[PDB]
Amino acid sequence: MLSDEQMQIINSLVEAHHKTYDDSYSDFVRFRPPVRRLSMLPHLADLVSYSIQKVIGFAKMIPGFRDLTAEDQIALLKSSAIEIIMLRSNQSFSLEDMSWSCGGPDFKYCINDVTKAGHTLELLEPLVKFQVGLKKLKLHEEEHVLLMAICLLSPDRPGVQDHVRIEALQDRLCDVLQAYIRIQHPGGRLLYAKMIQKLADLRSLNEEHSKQYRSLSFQPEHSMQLTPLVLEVFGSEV
Amino acid sequence: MLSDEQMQIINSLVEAHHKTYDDSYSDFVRFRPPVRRLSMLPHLADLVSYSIQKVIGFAKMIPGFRDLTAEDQIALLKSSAIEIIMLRSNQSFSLEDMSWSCGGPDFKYCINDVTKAGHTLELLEPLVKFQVGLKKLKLHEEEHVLLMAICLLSPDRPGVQDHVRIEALQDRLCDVLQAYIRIQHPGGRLLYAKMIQKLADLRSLNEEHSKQYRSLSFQPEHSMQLTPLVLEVFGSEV
Amino acid sequence: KHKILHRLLQ
Amino acid sequence: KHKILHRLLQ
Ligand SMILES: C=C1/C(=C\C=C2/CCC[C@]3(C)[C@@H]([C@H](C)CC#C[Si](C)(C)C)CC[C@@H]23)C[C@@H](O)C[C@@H]1O
Ligand SMILES: C=C1/C(=C\C=C2/CCC[C@]3(C)[C@@H]([C@H](C)CC#C[Si](C)(C)C)CC[C@@H]23)C[C@@H](O)C[C@@H]1O
Repeated sequence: MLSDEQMQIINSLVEAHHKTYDDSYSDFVRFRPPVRRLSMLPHLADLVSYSIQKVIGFAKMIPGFRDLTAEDQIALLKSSAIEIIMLRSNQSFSLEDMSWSCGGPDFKYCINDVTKAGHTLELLEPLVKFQVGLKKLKLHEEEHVLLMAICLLSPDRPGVQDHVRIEALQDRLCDVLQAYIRIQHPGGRLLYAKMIQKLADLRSLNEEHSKQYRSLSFQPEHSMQLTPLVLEVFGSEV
Repeated sequence: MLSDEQMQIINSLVEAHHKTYDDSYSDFVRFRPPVRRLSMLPHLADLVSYSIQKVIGFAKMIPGFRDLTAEDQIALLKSSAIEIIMLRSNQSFSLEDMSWSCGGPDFKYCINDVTKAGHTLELLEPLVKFQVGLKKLKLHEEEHVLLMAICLLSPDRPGVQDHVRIEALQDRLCDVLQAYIRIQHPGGRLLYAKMIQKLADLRSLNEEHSKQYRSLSFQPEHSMQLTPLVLEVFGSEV
Repeated sequence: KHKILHRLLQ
Repeated sequence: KHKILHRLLQ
């Protein structure tokens, strides 16, 4: 059975996600419009930039994150932002469409749209297979939120200083997730291990995306289409 | 009477402007849309960024600019870009509307729109008075183009190294403008001196705009709405 | 460094 | 420095 402090963690984590993920997607109309040359890079740059702001907002409400040093907060967000974006995007992904559908057909993204923003199938094929296998997991909101917080608070990320403290935070969160699945998820005997595998998959997607981001950001005619926030977060500064 | 080399300068300068100013404004639909908090800063950031690219393209076709060192090219563009944007924008300005009208009502900019991008009447009132007095000048395309090239190739700008060479280029261009007005502009006895006054006005508008840009760029929640190109060009790096 | 990140992290 | 400017200036 779950403890009261374990459930407060779940509560504040669910509230943090509802405050930072807007299921109406009505904010997307103020991105630079999509074009279907890298015709999709402006719109996807704005989507990712907007998403980074929401991840930062989510992190700030993870119990204990706000108490990390600013350098550790930055270090965790610089290494994990792209992974949390891939995880959180599962909420718009459709198994039927094999795409991310954000309200309108203007904001429905195919693999092919992402190729017109500079990425290759070396990234997009593992990414779509990741989305589908994650979507088939049929996670409760509690579990999806916990996995994002676990991903964010991983200590084996370059740049972290207070390894012990953030690993203790991640331990707490993992213990919550394991208990939640056991008590509250019928037939989830294998679910915790599957979700931990997904964390491994995200590392691999992070590395490929970082490879392909370096190729973009070294071409100023493309990097100039990015936003300041994207340049800061995906950049290589320490 | 005008010489053949003087008229080749006029020719290549008019061609350079037609290649870099699109009177259809159809590119404006891919800016982040206008909102009427700094609701207009995203759209105006994209307008200015787009405009900087066109000024760079215009400069590259000024006779002699391309032969300057890259550092002198950069130095001239960093100090003059905002002035050339103010000059070139006269082509969309309407005396009847007291605004810049770029095709559609979506892309019609009031003084009030520019205040919702962070600027104050300390800038906008002199700027609008500048536009109207420039518009009343009723310049020929030849003269408008020459004034932009003269403005760009001014040597009294911080950072310039080959002062002698770019002043010789500006002398050539001024001699062209003086001859053109005398031969080709009926009743323009006083026009050359008025246009030189406008160059002085632009310095004053440059200084105020730079003051107000510093206040924006020191607030990261606003500067993050700018583009990489705007940050580079209006930035203080050398 | 990380001007925007610092700002957003409050 | 001036990465984009250099690129655009060719
Ligand atoms: C972002 C989200 C959403 C969808 C996510 C998508 C579809 C578009 C392409 C993206 C973004 C990938 C690429 C490879 C990542 C990149 C990049 Si780029 C061109 C700026 C170097 C990673 C996740 C992909 C919508 C909604 O669920 C909110 C969520 O947050
Ligand atoms: C730009 C152009 C046009 C209009 C120019 C305008 C109207 C909008 C506000 C602007 C841009 C001013 C402000 C004060 C300048 C700024 C800034 Si800001 C918010 C990125 C720090 C300077 C010139 C002003 C349209 C067309 O004629 C092409 C031309 O090129």
